[PDB]
Amino acid sequence: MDERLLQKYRAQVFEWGGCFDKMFEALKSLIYLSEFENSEFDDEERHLLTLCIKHKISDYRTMTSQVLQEQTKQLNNDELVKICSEYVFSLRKDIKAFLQSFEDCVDRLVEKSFFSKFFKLKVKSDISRYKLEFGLCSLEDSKKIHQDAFTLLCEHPDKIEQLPLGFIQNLAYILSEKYGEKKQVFNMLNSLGKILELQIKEQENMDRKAQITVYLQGIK
Amino acid sequence: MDERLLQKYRAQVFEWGGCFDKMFEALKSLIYLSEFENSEFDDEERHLLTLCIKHKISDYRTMTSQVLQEQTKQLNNDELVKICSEYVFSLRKDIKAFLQSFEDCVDRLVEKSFFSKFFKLKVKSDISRYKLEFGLCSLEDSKKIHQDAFTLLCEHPDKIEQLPLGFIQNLAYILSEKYGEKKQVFNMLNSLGKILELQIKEQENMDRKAQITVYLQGIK
Repeated sequence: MDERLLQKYRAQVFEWGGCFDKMFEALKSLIYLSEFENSEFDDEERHLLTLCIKHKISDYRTMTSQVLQEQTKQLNNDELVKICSEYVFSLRKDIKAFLQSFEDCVDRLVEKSFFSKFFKLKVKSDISRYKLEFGLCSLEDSKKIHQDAFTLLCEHPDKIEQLPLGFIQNLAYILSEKYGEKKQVFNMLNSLGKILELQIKEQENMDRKAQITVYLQGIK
Repeated sequence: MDERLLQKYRAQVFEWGGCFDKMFEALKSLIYLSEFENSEFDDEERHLLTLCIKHKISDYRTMTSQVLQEQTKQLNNDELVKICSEYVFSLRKDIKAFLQSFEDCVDRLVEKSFFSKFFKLKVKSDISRYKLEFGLCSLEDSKKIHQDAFTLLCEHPDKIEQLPLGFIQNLAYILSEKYGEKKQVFNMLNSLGKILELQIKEQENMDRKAQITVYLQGIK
């Protein structure tokens, strides 16, 4: 066990203990080590990275809502209300800081495999949606990152099976329903569908035909 | 609003946000301020103090049990198990440190009212039970603190109504069921009962008679 494996273990154990700030410190070390050695993350490392932001955001939401709920039930205590507001503001400043640091890390992810390139853009897209909500980026800049991930997917139909189908569906869903690209997405996926139909036709192996069909169906 | 009131507010707000370590820092400041001014805690300050230890202990228990549960479900990963054990040990060391610091604070509580004297001993008793479990005190030393609180209660039957009835019942319950003083406790409470019967007999006011009866019944 070297430092990189230790940090995977520490990140998991901190996640189990609900210590998301210590988990993030271990992940920062993973990012640095992988970058230093120019060695792509494995899937367990990627999963811990996305769990970290999920948890930090969820905590922020819970803590904020708990304080605001209690604030409103205090009758006529202007001073206590001000303390609640100050605390709520600090929590928001801290989550914004977290998003900035986490995004620094994600930008430094090593890319080699097709999935690693798509993964970086997917996670950057996810970050941009939080940054949109929290006053850290424009709608234009957020949309652009989602478009970049969708473009990469569509430029390499031969490698579609290297990507999780749910990532594909969520990106399609977000771009069409939230960014007003329903027409672009339907058109691009129509084309991707045809390319997969051909892949299926040309694939001799019956089990492989069925595997590609999962994506073809998933895309419709 | 002065610093002492601010810290009451900060302690409450940190409790609402589930930030028990920040809550404890605010309480440490309350303790120092009250000690400095020789000015007894009010009941809201006392309640925040006992909430703090309740929460810290509950968190420790949850975090420990979560990590141990996951540890056992990993098949053959000796290195990850060792990391889990190291983390579990650190959490225990930290809760022990917390108990030491919290006990320092409680020892520095200002005493003036009868209830403030009983409260200090009651909280010290509660701390001693955790310290017993965590290897920080002997059974003898824990028992002694519980006896000191029970003695104070019994030496001042005229002031019984200044104490919460549940505190009295819990102390009686603990001393008789956990410290093998069933005989002492039954005897002392028999005597306290008789003193309250007399107080009731001698109290002209009917509403006051009923108020004392609540304690007389509670004690049986």
